[PDB]
Amino acid sequence: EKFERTKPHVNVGTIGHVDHGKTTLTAAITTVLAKTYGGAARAFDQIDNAPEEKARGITINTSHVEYDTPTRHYAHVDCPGHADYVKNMITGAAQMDGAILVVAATDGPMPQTREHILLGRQVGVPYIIVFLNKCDMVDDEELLELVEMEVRELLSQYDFPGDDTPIVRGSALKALEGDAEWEAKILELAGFLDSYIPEPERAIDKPFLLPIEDVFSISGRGTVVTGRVERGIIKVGEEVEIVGIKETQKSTCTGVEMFRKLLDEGRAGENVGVLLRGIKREEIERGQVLAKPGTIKPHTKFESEVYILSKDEGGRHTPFFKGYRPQFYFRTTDVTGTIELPEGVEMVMPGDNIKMVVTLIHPIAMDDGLRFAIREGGRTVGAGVVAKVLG
Amino acid sequence: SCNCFCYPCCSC
Ligand SMILES: Nc1nc2c(ncn2[C@@H]2O[C@H](COP(=O)(O)OP(=O)(O)O)[C@@H](O)[C@H]2O)c(=O)[nH]1
Ligand SMILES: [Mg+2]
Ligand SMILES: [Mg+2]
Repeated sequence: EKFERTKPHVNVGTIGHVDHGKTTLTAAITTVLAKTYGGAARAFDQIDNAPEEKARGITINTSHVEYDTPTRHYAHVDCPGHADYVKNMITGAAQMDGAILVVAATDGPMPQTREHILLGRQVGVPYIIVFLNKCDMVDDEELLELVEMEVRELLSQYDFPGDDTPIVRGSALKALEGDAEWEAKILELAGFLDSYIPEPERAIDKPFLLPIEDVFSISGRGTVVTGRVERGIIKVGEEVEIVGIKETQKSTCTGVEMFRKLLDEGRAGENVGVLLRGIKREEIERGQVLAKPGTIKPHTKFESEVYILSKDEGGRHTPFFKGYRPQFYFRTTDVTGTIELPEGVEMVMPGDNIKMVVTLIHPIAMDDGLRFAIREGGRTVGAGVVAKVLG
Repeated sequence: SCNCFCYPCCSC
């Protein structure tokens, strides 16, 4: 009876090098969990043909499937190519509370295995679990030892707990074909999703954050700012900080309204208006945020992972070079900045992704994980995610 | 405020 969607919800996905078995593993997980606990099994074919989705003005091929263990509900993402994972991870089009890294026992880690882990750490993927695949092809119980060692070392190399990482030895294809012994491995995998990935924190449970859009005054009552609560809850009577652009100001929520109905609190996802005590319209501006005090600071420089739109995605036709000073769109506003490409790199081609160190003209309230768009006179050229705030 | 089904807006 979870049509009421009462079970804990977790967003996961398969990552790893092309042809290591991510799509087969995904089909296998839905099929085996369906047989064991009931559900919709999905074939390779339907998951493989990933439909196009629009993230941040960016087209990505993503397949979504869901599945259930007795205790949880999972929304799971799988992509055809490497570019899809790059764009998905940077724009955060698909939420990842945890990732299942598929590594072909026959090949061992490969270029994309490393990039996915690196990007995973850069965009904040919290947990990773490994499914060492194609074990039906490798009976050398010793060579399986080496791969696991390689993967564990690889994970730690990128700051994931390699020694404690759950690694399942299995065969997606054979479990998907009904091979009972292999199907047990799929269940072992799902048990680790259950036991290793802690239930994700609800946006509604995170510190209050509301990006400011409009600001108007109400004769007598005060200054109100509008916006959609990004996370948390703001109750009437609580203090808030107005962060970014200008120096940080303090204020108190003296009222909340939505659809003209006064509320005693504003919740994540709602488009509300917030009445602020003792703040004039001139002090507040679009681009700042209302936040739970002490939870977010303004920063001008940061390390980021950015994806430059291809010509077809409606991006540039030509590459850009250092000296480039585009507009960085954070939540509700643009802020020009200075870029520093990696050592020795002079240009970035459309379709490329690289780490970029940015320096904004004025501060913006930010933290690791904040997504942003890059643009040239309105026209979107890239998407990025803050990896590390520098100052 | 100023909204009413789902666009930016308010009151207080
Ligand atoms: N022998 C064997 N083949 C598998 C297994 N898992 C995936 N496949 C094969 O390896 C290839 C890559 O499959 P796929 O799931 O599309 O790879 P992906 O690119 O990571 O999504 C296909 O030809 C599959 O049939 C496995 O466990 N054993
Ligand atoms: Mg695939
Ligand atoms: Mg190797």
